[PDB]
Amino acid sequence: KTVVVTTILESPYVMMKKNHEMLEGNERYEGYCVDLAAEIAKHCGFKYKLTIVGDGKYGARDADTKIWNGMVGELVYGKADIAIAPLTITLVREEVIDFSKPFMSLGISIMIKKPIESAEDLSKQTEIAYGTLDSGSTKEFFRRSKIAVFDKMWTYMRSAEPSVFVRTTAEGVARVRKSKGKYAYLLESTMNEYIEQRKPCDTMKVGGNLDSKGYGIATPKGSSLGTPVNLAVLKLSEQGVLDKLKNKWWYDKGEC
Amino acid sequence: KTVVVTTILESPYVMMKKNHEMLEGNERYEGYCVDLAAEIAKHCGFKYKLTIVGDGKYGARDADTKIWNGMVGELVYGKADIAIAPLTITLVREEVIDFSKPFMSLGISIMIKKPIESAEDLSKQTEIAYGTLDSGSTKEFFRRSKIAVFDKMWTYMRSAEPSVFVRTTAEGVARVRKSKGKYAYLLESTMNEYIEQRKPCDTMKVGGNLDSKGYGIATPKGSSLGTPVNLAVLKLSEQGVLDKLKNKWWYDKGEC
Amino acid sequence: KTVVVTTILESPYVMMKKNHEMLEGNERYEGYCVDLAAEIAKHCGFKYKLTIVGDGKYGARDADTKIWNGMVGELVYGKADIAIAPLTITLVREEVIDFSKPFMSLGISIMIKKPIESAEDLSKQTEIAYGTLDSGSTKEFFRRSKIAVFDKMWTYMRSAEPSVFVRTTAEGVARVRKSKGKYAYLLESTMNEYIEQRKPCDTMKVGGNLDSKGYGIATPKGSSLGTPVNLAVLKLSEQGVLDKLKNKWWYDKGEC
Amino acid sequence: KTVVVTTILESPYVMMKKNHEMLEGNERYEGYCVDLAAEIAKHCGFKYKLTIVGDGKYGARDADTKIWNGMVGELVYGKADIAIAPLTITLVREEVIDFSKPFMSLGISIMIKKPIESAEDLSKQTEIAYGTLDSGSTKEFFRRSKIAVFDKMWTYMRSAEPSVFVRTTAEGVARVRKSKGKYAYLLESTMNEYIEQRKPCDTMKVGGNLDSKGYGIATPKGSSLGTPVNLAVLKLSEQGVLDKLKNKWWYDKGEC
Ligand SMILES: NS(=O)(=O)c1cc2c(cc1Cl)N[C@H]([C@H]1C[C@H]3C=C[C@@H]1C3)NS2(=O)=O
Ligand SMILES: NS(=O)(=O)c1cc2c(cc1Cl)N[C@H]([C@H]1C[C@H]3C=C[C@@H]1C3)NS2(=O)=O
Ligand SMILES: NS(=O)(=O)c1cc2c(cc1Cl)N[C@H]([C@H]1C[C@H]3C=C[C@@H]1C3)NS2(=O)=O
Ligand SMILES: NS(=O)(=O)c1cc2c(cc1Cl)N[C@H]([C@H]1C[C@H]3C=C[C@@H]1C3)NS2(=O)=O
Ligand SMILES: NCc1cc2[nH]c(=O)c(=O)[nH]c2cc1[N+](=O)[O-]
Ligand SMILES: NCc1cc2[nH]c(=O)c(=O)[nH]c2cc1[N+](=O)[O-]
Ligand SMILES: NCc1cc2[nH]c(=O)c(=O)[nH]c2cc1[N+](=O)[O-]
Ligand SMILES: NCc1cc2[nH]c(=O)c(=O)[nH]c2cc1[N+](=O)[O-]
Repeated sequence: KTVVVTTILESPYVMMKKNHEMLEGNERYEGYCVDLAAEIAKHCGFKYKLTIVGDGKYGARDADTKIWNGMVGELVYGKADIAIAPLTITLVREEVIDFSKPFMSLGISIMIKKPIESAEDLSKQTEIAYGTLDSGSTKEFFRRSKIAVFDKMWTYMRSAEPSVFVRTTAEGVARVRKSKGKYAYLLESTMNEYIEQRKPCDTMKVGGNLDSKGYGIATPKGSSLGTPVNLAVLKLSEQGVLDKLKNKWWYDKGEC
Repeated sequence: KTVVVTTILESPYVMMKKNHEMLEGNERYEGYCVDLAAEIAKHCGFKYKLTIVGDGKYGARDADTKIWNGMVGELVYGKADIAIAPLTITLVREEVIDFSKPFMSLGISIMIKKPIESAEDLSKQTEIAYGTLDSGSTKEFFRRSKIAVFDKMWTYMRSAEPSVFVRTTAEGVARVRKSKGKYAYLLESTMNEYIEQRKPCDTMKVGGNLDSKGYGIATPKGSSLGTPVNLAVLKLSEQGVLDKLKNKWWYDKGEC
Repeated sequence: KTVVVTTILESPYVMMKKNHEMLEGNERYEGYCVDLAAEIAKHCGFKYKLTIVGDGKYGARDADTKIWNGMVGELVYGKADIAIAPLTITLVREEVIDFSKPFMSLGISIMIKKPIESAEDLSKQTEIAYGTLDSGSTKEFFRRSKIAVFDKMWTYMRSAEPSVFVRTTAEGVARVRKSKGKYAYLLESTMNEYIEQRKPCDTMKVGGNLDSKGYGIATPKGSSLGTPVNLAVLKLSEQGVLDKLKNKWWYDKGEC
Repeated sequence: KTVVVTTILESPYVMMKKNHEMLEGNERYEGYCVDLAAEIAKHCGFKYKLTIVGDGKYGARDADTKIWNGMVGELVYGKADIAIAPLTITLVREEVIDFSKPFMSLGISIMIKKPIESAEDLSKQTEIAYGTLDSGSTKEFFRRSKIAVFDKMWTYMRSAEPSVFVRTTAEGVARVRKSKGKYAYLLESTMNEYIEQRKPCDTMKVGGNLDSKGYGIATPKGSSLGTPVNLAVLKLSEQGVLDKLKNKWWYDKGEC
């Protein structure tokens, strides 16, 4: 029985190769998660077939219908056997499915054009604007935060004219690059570093992470792959394979 | 039934109260892990009794008898029901006990007397010597590595007179303090920050983490507390409780 | 019996004389290898007839027919009795023919348009591009190299836009000439010095050799000419004749 | 039938271990040639016993008795099976024994205290004196050199007061370190680099090599180990093991 691996199209995790039209099968894709899936299969000795999620969403439960969609929905309704992709380990997902130990740590970071070196410095001043998405984990973190620094950051953002929120990460990066140093973007650190290593190389990551999260390999609740997959993730972390894969797809392939 | 919690005496995770001679029970202890245990017990609704591990070790399997010691030994052999301590999540430990999601992210960092802002800056020069614990996870990581930067650092460390390795982390920090800027110490980032926030505040942490590890809450294999404890950690992480506890015992109670 | 010598037309080893139409026999050719053949024949006391290999190839085994071409194919299949040419001593060739002690030492060197003093200086910066041939020993050496410096050069070469690889060495030197100090070429040290000593004298050899190879006199396996030719090569090396011939065709006849 | 591997006590090729008195067998020694012998044994799958030559000589034929001594003598009279040591491939030795392809290329270089960057610069001036061994291969090379520059250097050395010749390499190095930049030493490039990478690190190698030589593994005339040993040497050269071994015992263990 071939293991159905559900993934998502996100760079540099899973992306189509340049000559993907000629190729077929698992050779159509490449990226960090493709190598991770290959290593996981090698450790556990199974045959897998990569599949891009049709919905194109990471996974959430609709309020009115209580129906999961995306990768989490595919795992819940038995449409896939494993999800090797940057899926964030959250409470509701852990309630509905199984997560392995995180294979990549991340957090909320600050993006500026290549004056600010910390979140506290951003909160103190008012010349430089900053914002997040109109909805998502980062905005929810800022809205609910009880720490004084993040509380005043959220108070400024909620009371900023014009609105500092952006509809998509691409819009935020574009505003950062077009604001000539008068706007800052708050986003995941992994995406921050990835964009930092892209042309035209005009953005940079400043300061530490405002919080801590992780990407975990997801397995259906009650499946037999959970323990071997978790052990494989720990083994890959301990031999440093995950460090090498991160360096390859972020800095070795960087264009800066 | 009262849940027995095994723990180790390590500042600031668990510290003995100043007036503990006249105190009894769980009121004798304080620290980050004590507050974490209180939060976990409140979430899961059980009564617990904090106990300190007899041998004062985190846990390892001897190559001679295949016998676990420390908190891992207490967990596998039925002595304790749960371990709430800075216990690193490792493959050999995960094969014998259940680890929850990490509640603290850490890594290998550089400690110097308070330029050099990265490990490659240390590697390039040789005027400033750097060292590692005599026998531990960090020394194992430096010896067993694939990146030639860390391989070069390890090669310099083994072929160096006098030996840069130190018996204990206390001896390493003492050497850093007495070396007036000539010697650097490599250790866990959490302990690095804790020492940085301690008197006489002559040390500082530079650069980022070389690797990525985590501290997890451990339960015996097949225990009924594994699932509720894992969900509690995720709940406390997303509400900022773990962030608040980290600041309270690292910065709010600092002496610098 | 006249000894058939197989050679390859390559400056300055074997070059065709200016008035070669009016000449016939061995008087048609001149170069370092012609003088070496004269010395070897004088030492071993035999008459020889210089011939140019038909396909103009040094020698390689076909991956599909296991058939040797070039001068190695000439020697193996009984066509020629000895090869006196810049034939690199390799493991695959030594299994099928006999190599004398090397008469020329060489290696991989850096050619730039005339700062950088070595290979690590090239590897560190990215302002100046560098690339090897599309195939050959240099590409394989950079591929298999486990050294950090050479591995990072190989990483830069494989992932580079536009492609730094070159179809032919003539196009490589042309690209170096036209690049006005922006592109560097990696090739054999002997050819590097030879091109340096030719007009318009706009190139220079910098740094030192990266690897170590050698050119040897080749003889069919199990032949009576092996040991006398090896002894002749050693005697000429210890008498300075090989040094004298190297200077004559590289510097005494240079155009710079 | 174990293989007797004769060798010489020369650094960094073969030297006694720091705690060699406690140890016994092949673990008693260490060095570049020890690792080379280990790799050669691994390639050919034989068991070997390292022995230091009693005479402490590399090998030469007496003028009167015409009896070889040293390592060459041990090989000739059947007292050893292979010589894995820095033995120079010369004409008389190749007439008497078998040599493999060189595993290390060396030459004559200039040693100065840390004004001169080549041999012609040394020949042009007269402020800095230069000398070689009172009796050795370098003095013989200079005595019968037909090149003009080496001829005038030999003329200067022959008619020089006080005499510039030395009785031992250590004496030459000491004279270089004592004459405060007013004396130059001509010696093998490998030894030059070795001394350059040792305390107190006051000498350096300048310019290129004046000639070309090589170190070869020696095998008795007519033995069956010659071809496999030669193939092993070529294989080690092509994979880069010889480069790695040289870098380890010269630069990775250097004290400068
Ligand atoms: N992608 S990375 O180099 O930053 C990275 C990140 C992480 C790694 C390993 C690597 Cl290489 N392992 C840890 C795991 C190891 C054990 C401790 C925490 C989890 C269980 N998770 S992590 O902190 O998310
Ligand atoms: N700021 S910190 O070091 O105290 C810290 C570190 C970490 C936290 C929470 C905090 Cl507060 N939670 C994460 C967990 C949450 C979910 C995503 C990764 C694991 C599962 N692990 S972590 O990245 O090791
Ligand atoms: N100066 S050069 O490149 O023309 C050159 C190069 C070399 C020469 C002689 C000369 Cl003149 N002889 C040596 C040979 C001599 C003895 C020692 C190594 C081989 C056997 N090979 S070499 O190191 O490849
Ligand atoms: N860099 S080094 O001195 O350790 C070194 C020197 C030499 C090496 C390999 C190395 Cl790593 N191989 C060559 C050999 C390979 C083939 C060509 C010449 C001989 C046969 N001899 S060498 O030119 O004497
Ligand atoms: N791979 C980055 C990334 C990862 C995500 N993982 C999730 O589980 C999620 O719900 N949303 C995400 C958004 C992004 N994003 O577009 O920045
Ligand atoms: N930082 C607390 C700490 C926690 C540890 N947990 C472990 O599982 C371990 O094997 N070694 C540790 C060392 C330390 N230490 O003293 O730095
Ligand atoms: N004469 C130099 C030279 C010699 C070579 N000998 C070979 O056996 C070979 O396979 N390729 C070569 C390429 C070159 N070259 O053009 O750099
Ligand atoms: N450098 C090693 C070294 C190797 C040598 N090999 C020889 O075959 C030799 O006749 N004399 C040598 C002298 C030395 N030396 O002491 O410099």
